Amino acid sequence: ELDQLRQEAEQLKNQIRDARKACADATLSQITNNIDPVGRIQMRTRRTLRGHLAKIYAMHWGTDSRLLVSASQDGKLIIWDSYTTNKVHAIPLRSSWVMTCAYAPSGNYVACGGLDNICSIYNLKTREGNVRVSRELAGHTGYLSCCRFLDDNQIVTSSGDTTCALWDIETGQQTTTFTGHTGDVMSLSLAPDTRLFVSGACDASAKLWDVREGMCRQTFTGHESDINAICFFPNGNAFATGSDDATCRLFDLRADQELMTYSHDNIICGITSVSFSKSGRLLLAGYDDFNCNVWDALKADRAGVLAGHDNRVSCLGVTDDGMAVATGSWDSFLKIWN
Amino acid sequence: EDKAAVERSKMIEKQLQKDKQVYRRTLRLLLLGADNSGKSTIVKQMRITSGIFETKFQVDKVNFHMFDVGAQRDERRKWIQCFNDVTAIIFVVDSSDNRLQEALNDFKSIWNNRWLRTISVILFLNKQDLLAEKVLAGKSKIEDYFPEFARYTTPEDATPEPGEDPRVTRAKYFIRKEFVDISTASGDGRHICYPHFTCSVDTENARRIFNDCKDIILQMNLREYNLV
Amino acid sequence: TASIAQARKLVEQLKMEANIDRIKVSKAAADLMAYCEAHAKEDPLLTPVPASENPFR
Amino acid sequence: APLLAGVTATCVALFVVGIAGNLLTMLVVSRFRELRTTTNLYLSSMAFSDLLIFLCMPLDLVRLWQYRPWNFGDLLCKLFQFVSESCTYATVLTITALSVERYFAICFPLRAKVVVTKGRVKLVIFVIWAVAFCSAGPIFVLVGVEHDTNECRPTEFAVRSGLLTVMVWVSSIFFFLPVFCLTVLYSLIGRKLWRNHKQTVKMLAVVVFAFILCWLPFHVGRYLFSKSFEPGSLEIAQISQYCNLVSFVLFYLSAAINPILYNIMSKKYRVAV
Amino acid sequence: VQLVESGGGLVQPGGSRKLSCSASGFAFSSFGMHWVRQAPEKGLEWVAYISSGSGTIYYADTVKGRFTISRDDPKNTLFLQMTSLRSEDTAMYYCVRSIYYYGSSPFDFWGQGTTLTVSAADIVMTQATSSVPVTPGESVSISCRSSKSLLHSNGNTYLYWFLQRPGQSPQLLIYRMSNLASGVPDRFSGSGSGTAFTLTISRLEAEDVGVYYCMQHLEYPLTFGAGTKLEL
Amino acid sequence: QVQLQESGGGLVQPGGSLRLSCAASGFTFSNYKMNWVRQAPGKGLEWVSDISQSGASISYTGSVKGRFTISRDNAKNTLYLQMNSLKPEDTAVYYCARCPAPFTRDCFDVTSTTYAYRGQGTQVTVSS
Ligand SMILES: CC(C)(N)C(=O)N[C@H](Cc1c[nH]c2ccccc12)C(=O)N[C@H](Cc1c[nH]c2ccccc12)NC=O
Repeated sequence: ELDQLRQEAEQLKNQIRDARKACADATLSQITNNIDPVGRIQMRTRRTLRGHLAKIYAMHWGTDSRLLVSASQDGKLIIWDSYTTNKVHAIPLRSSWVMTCAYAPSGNYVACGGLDNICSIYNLKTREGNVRVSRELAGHTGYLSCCRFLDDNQIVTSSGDTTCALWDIETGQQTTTFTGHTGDVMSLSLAPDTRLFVSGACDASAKLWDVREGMCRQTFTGHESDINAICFFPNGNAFATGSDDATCRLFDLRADQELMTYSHDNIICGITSVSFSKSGRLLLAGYDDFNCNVWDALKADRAGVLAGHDNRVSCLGVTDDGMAVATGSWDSFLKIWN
Repeated sequence: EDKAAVERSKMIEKQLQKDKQVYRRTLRLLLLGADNSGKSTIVKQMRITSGIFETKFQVDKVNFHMFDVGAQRDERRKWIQCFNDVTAIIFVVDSSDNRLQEALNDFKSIWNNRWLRTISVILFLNKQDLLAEKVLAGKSKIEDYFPEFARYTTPEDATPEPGEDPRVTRAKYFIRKEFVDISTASGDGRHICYPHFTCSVDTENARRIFNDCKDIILQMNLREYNLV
Repeated sequence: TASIAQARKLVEQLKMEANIDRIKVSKAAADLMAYCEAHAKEDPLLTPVPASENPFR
Repeated sequence: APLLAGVTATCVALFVVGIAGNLLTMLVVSRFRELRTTTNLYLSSMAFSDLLIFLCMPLDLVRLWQYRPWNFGDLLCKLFQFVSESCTYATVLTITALSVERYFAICFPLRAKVVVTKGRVKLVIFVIWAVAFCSAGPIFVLVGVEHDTNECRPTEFAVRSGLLTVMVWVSSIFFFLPVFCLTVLYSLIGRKLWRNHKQTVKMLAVVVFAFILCWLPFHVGRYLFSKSFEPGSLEIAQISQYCNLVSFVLFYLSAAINPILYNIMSKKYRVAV
Repeated sequence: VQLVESGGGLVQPGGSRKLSCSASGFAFSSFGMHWVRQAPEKGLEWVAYISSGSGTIYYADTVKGRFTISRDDPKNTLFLQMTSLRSEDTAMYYCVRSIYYYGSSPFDFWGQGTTLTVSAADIVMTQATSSVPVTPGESVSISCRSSKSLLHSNGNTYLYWFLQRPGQSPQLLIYRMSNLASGVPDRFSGSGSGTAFTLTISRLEAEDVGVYYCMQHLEYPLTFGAGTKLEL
Repeated sequence: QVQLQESGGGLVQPGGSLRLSCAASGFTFSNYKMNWVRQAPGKGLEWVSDISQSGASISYTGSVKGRFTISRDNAKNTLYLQMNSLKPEDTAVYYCARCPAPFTRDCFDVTSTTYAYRGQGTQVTVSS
C-alpha cells in the first residue's frame, strides 16, 4: 500500500538520521582546531594551453602526469604535452556538444561524450598512425555527463537520464546499470582501488556504488542544490562535492555523513569542479565566478585563489604526482598552475 | 626529436586555424519549443536514442546549423547551459488560446538565465492560421486565461496585414505583447527578442532567421569595431 | 500500478542503508588528519618543490 | 614671444596627452591578446604612427622656437622630415582602412571578407606603410639645410624647379581620398544605423569633422607655402605664417585625438585600461 | 601497413635515376619518411629524410646536393631523385616511416627495399663485435658505443636497436634505448649509460639470428653501427 | 535533506476559501525564489504562482490572478497560498516548488520527471 510504504520510508529515514547522528561525537573542525594552518599558498600559471576554438567543458590528466586531454564544444579533443605545450593529438568529434572526456590509465584510449547520449572511445595507438573511433557506446537516454576508465576494456559513465552505467567496451554493451538517482547524474569519481565510485546527481544527493554487485552502498545528503562536481579523497575513505548552492562539502564513507563544509559569504556562485592535492590537504574548487579557490581541507579556510581565467572555470584536475593543477575555462584556455 | 614534435604541433595548429575560419563563419542556432509547437515542421521546411539533432541549411551563401534536442529529459537546467554561445535561440510557441502561460514561463526562464542572458531570441508565434480560426469561431475566449485581454486594444501603429479581421489582429498582437513585455522587462539591452507571426507552411521562415541574424551579428560588430 | 513496487524498491534500499556499520566521526577525522600528515612533504602543491625539480618552470 | 610660447605650451600638452594615449593603445593591444582584433591591429599601427609623429614633434618645433639655427647634422633633417611625412601618410591611410572595414562590418554584417581576410589584415598594414614610405621618399630631395642662419625647409632647388607644387598636389591625395571615404562610407553607415544608434552616428560625424578640421588647414597651408614663392605674392606670404601655425597645432591635435576617437568609445577597451 | 619501393636496377656511373615508394595502409601524410641504404655486404647508412608536411628536409653529407627527397601525399608516394651516381651508390634502399610526438616510436616500419647497382663531426657508432656464436635457448648480450653521449638534457636517450634477418628488411626492436617496439617479444631488453649501451636477449629463440644494428637519433645526421651478427 | 511539506487542503465548497501552507527544511529559505505549482486530474503540472526571495516580486497565472495570493515567511521558513473564491476547475494536487539555485531569477521547476525540489503536495477538492 502506497501510504504504508511512505510511512516505512519515513521511519527508515529517521532511523538512518538518528544512527548517523549518534556517531557525530565530534567534528572535523574541532579535532583539527590545533593543527597548524597551511598558510597562504600562491600558485602561478606556468603554462597556458591555447588552441581550442570554443569553451572547454572537460579535461583529464594522463597517468604519466605530462599528457592531458581536453574537450571543447567546438567539437574537438586535444591531447597536449603539458611540459612543452605541444599539441600531441587533435581529434575531431562527430558531435560538437561534448561535456566530458577521459584518459585511459594505460594511455591507449580516450573517451568523450555529451548531448549525443553516446560515449565514444578513441584509440590513440592505431598502427595506421591516426586516432580512430574504436567503439561508441549507446544506451543512455540522456546526455553523457561524465565517464571514467576502469581499464582498457571497462568504462563507467553517468548521464542526465539519472542512471550510471558500467560498459564492456569490447562488446560495447552495458555490463551493469546503476539506478537510484532522481536527477541528472552530473559527475562521478572512481575510488583508488576502482571497486567503488561516488556520483553527484542534481538532486542534492551523492551516492556510493559498488561496481561488481551493482547497487548503492550509501547515500549522502546535506547539499542544498545540484551537485556539479565530486572527487574522492586520496585515501578513498572520503570524498568532496561541489554544488550550485555555492559550497563544497566533505563526506566520510565510514561515518556515513557530512564531515565538513567549505563556504564563504562572499561566494554566491555555483561550483563547477573540485579536486584534491596528492596529500589531500588542499581542496581545489572551480567556480562560476571566473576564479578557482584552494581550501584547507582540514580547517576549511581559503588557503589561496587561482585567478586568471576570463570566463567560467569549467574543469579542474591535479596530476597523479601532484606537481601541477590544470584548470580549463569557458574562455577556451587551460592553465597549468604550480 | 623535440623539433619534429614541435613541427607536428605547428601542423596541428594550421589545421586548427582552418577549422577556426570555418567555425567563425558559420552561425549556430538553438531550436526550442513545446510538443504542440510546430518546430518539427519548421525543421522540415528548412531543408537546403540520439540526444541532439542538427539541421544545416544555407541562406545567401551563409551557413546555419540549427540544433534541436532529441532524447533528453524535461529537466533542461543543465544541458541548456551548453548553448551559451549560439548566435540565436529560435523559440517556437503555439498560439493555442491552454499552453500559452507554460510557453511564457519557458521564454521567461530562457530570457533571464545567467548563461543565456546575452543570446538573442527569434520568437516564432507559430500556427497563426489556427489562431485565426479559433478567434473567428468564438468558442474559446482569451479572457479566460488572460483576463488583461479584456482591456486590450490594438495599437494604432500596429501593422494591419490587410485581409485580416480586427479580432484576430487584437488577439495576435496581445499574444506578441506578452512575450515582448517579458523580453523588455529586463531593461538591459544585452539581447533582443525578434517576434514573428509565422505558420509552419511559411517559406519565409528561413529568410526571417537570416534577417534576424544579420541584426544580431550587426549588434556584435557595433562593439567589435569600436562603434559603441 | 508501479508506485507500490517503486516505493518498496526504495524501502528495501533504505533498509540496506540503515544496517551498515559506522564509526565515530572523531575516528574518521583522526584518520583523515593522519593521512594528510603522513603525506605532507610528498605533496608539491602543499610544499612547493625547488625550481630545479619543478618540470613546469 | 607670447604667441610662440602659447603654441609651444599647447604642443607640450598635446605631446604628453597623445604619447599617453598611444602608449596605452599599444600596451592594451599587447598585454590583453584577446583584444587583437583587426580593428585593434589597425589602431596599434596608427598608434605607432602617431607616437613617431610626437617623438618628431620637438625637432619640428625648434623651427618655430628659433632660438638657434639648425646646427644639427645634415641628412638628419631629411630623416626627421621623412619619418614625420611617412607616419602622417600611414595614419591617414590607416584611418581610411578603418573606414572601409567598418563599412563592411556594419553594412554587410554577414558577408565573408574575400580580398582582405583576417590573416591578410597584416598584409594590408604593410602595404599602407609601404605607400607611406614611397610617397614620402621625395622629401629627401625637397627639403634641406639652407642659410648663423641654418634652417631646414624645402630647398630653393625645389622651389625654382616647381617640384614643391607637384608634391603639394600629390600630398593632396592623402586629403581628398581619405575625406571622400570618410564621407561616403560613414554617411552610408549613419544612414543604415539611423533607420541607441544615434550616439554611434554622432561619433561617426565627430570622426569625419575632426579629420576635416585637422587636415584641410594642413594641405591649404602647404599649398599657400608653395605659392608664397611666386613674384609679388606678399599677401600669400603674410597669411602663410599664420596658416602654418594653425596647421601645426591642428596636425599635432590630430595625432593626440586619434587614439581618443577610435578607442574610448569602445567600452571593452575602456575596461582593459 | 605496407611500403613498396621501385625504380632500382642497373645504371651507369654519372647517370640519373628516380626511386619511388608507394605507401598503403597508414596515414602517409602524418609520417616523416627516411631513405636508408645498405651496401651489398656492409651495414646500414642513413641517406635522406623528409618531414611530415615537407617542412624539414635533411640529407646525409655523403649525398648532400646530389640526392633530392620529395613526397606526394595525395598519391601516397615518396620519391628520391639521384644524379651523378657514383660507384659507392650501389645499395639496397629502404624507405622507413617515422612519426614524432611524445611517446612515439620512429623508424617502426621499414620497406621491403629496392636494389640499385652502379656499373663498374658526426656521432660515430661502433658495436663491440661483428659476430657472436649463439645457440637456441641461451642468453646473449650485444654492446654498443657512441662518440657522444646520446643522453639528452630532457632525459631521453636516443638509441635505437634494429634487427635484420637474412633476406628481410630491418625491423625495429628498441626505441629510445629502453622501449620495446610494437609486437617485439619480452625477450629483448635495452639499457645503457649514455655513452655505452647493451641489448640483452634472454632465452634466444629461433629467427632471432641476424644482424643487430644500433642507431642514434640525437642529432641531424643519423648514424648506424657496423652491426653484430648472431648465428646458430 | 532538502524537504518541502505542504499542509492544508481537503474538500471545500465552490466559492469558498482555503489556505495552503508549506514548511521548508534542508536549505536556507531566504535565498530561493519559491513557487506554487499544481496538477489537475488527467492533466500535467502547471505553474500557479511564484514569489521572490524577499517577497518584493510576485507573479500569478492568469486563471488565478486576483483570486489567490502568495506569501512567504522567511523567519518561519514557510510559504503560503491563500485561495479565495474556489472553482471546480481548481480541484488539483498543489505542490510547493522552489528554485533549483539559490540566487537565480529563473526557474526550471514544473517538470514531470521527478523534479527534486518540490513536495508531495496536498489535494484540494472543490465540489458542491
Ligand atoms: C614635418 C612635416 C612632414 N609634418 C611637415 O609639415 N613638413 C613641411 C615641409 C614639407 C614636406 N613636404 C611638403 C610639401 C609641400 C609644402 C611643404 C612640405 C613643413 O614643415 N613646412 C613648414 C611648416 C611646418 C613646420 N612644422 C609643421 C607641422 C605640421 C604642419 C606644418 C609645419 N614650413 C616651412 O618649412
